Amino acid sequence: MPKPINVRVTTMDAELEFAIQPNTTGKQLFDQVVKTIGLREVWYFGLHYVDNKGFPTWLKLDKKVSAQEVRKENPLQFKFRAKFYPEDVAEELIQDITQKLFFLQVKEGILSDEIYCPPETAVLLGSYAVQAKFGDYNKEVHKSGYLSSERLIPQRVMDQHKLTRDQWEDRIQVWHAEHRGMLKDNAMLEYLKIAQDLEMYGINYFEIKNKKGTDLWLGVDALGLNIYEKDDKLTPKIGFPWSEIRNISFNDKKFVIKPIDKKAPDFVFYAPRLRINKRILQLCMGNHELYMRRRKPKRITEAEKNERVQRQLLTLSSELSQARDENKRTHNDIIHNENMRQGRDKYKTLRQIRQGNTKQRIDEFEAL
Repeated sequence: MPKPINVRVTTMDAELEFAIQPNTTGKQLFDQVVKTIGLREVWYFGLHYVDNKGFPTWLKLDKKVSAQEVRKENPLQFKFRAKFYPEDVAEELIQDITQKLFFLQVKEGILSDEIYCPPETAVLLGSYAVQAKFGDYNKEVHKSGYLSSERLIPQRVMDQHKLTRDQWEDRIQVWHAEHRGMLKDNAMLEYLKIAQDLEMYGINYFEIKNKKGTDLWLGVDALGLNIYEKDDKLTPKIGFPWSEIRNISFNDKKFVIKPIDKKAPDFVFYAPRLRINKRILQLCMGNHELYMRRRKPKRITEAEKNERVQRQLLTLSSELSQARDENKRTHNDIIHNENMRQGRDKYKTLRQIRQGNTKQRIDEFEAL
């Protein structure tokens, strides 16, 4: 008789465990997961794991699980996570559950400093996260030390100020108090609205080279493709929006991006590993497809569209500058600050780097 396969899948805040048959496909597994947690916006998510060669991988849904070399272990371990991000969370996300999972996943990336976040923004987000978890601030309940166990802000942010842990608690509490009245769902959504303007938000980075062999980063996201210089992941230098892209493919380390303008030249770049190249290609195709479905079935920051959030950031900057230990800032801080000095934000930069012809942009790519 067919022996059942034990599988364990974790979401950002839940653990699921069930048995599947040897002939179970990824789709069958996937559907069981989403059905259990009540999630229907399935297009964003996937089952992530690490195969028996130590490689991070997304499960194929049209393919039996016991055929994709998942580690021979009991149970099989999967992580249910977002593989794709909406273009604008405020316009797209529908379900509380979907919002929450995005919120948790993005927050994890901020707190671990995988996603760069400037001090004031980090503090504010942390205060929205507190609201999301504890609800309304209550002096009777949330006495001094109620945040002591919390991972509130990135460690980098603490290092560059003259505040102690105890003092950071105080700071966040104050802003927690400002959010009084905000429902937890709305807290999480506001968290995402702010986070999505971050330079590194929603971006997968990959090491690539141009013709002459310059080490560069490729950035793949919901908006299009970005090119970065090797030491600056915050500021893309060249951009191609999905709207200018017709087709993505690769062959032996050579990527070829075909244009919608048949008169334009192909965008061509190089990437070393085959395993990595596969995931690059999936991320491009998936993001490209979602982009199209939104359009045929000038972005501004949250701060600029939400005067209340704008005032909060500004007030934060005021409170913090007096505690700022400037010779303790990191490389990304310094980069972010120069960008700000130049009057840049995520969307102004994207418009800037998308200027000119395809040929023109392809040429400066090679010149890098």
